[PDB]
Amino acid sequence: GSRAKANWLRAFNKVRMQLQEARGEGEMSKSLWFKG
Amino acid sequence: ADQLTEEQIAEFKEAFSLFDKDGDGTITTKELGTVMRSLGQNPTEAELQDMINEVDADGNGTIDFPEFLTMMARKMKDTDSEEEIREAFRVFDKDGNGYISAAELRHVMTNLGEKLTDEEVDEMIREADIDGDGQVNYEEFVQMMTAK
Ligand SMILES: [Ca+2]
Ligand SMILES: [Ca+2]
Ligand SMILES: [Ca+2]
Ligand SMILES: [Ca+2]
Repeated sequence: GSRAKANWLRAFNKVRMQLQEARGEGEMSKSLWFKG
Repeated sequence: ADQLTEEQIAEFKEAFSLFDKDGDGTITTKELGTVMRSLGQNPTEAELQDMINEVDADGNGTIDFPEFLTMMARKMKDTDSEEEIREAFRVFDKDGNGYISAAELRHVMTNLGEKLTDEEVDEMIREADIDGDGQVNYEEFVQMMTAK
């Protein structure tokens, strides 16, 4: 068995490494208001 | 933990009481409509709900005191995680929500090697499924990689 252990590990871990890719990007969600 | 200065927050509280007319402890785009309109800016209702739901954490379409203050503090390094786990959920299910299903998880499996079926996903969800719903919520994911 243990099919989920290694696969699932790489799963939540697959996005964990992917989260860094989103970091360091310009975000305009703040829009106006935040400028103050 | 990277807390603002009492003077910075206190000043916002006074501006909140004067700026906020709804009488609630949160900020609503309607109030933005009236202020931006007063300064010569009258955006459409669509931009109002958009600009407001994106500036507040969670995106309920309104910016609470902590949500707006946290966004202002975001400029300075707050935590290493920086809510990066949210991005993991956003990729697990393009859908635009924070819940991972057996199929979506299989999608992340696709990112690595191993090919899985409904059995392998139900098992992987069985481990994180503390709620017993056959699906993995946000706290369950962090229970796996974070295990706090
Ligand atoms: Ca309000
Ligand atoms: Ca909000
Ligand atoms: Ca989903
Ligand atoms: Ca669950």
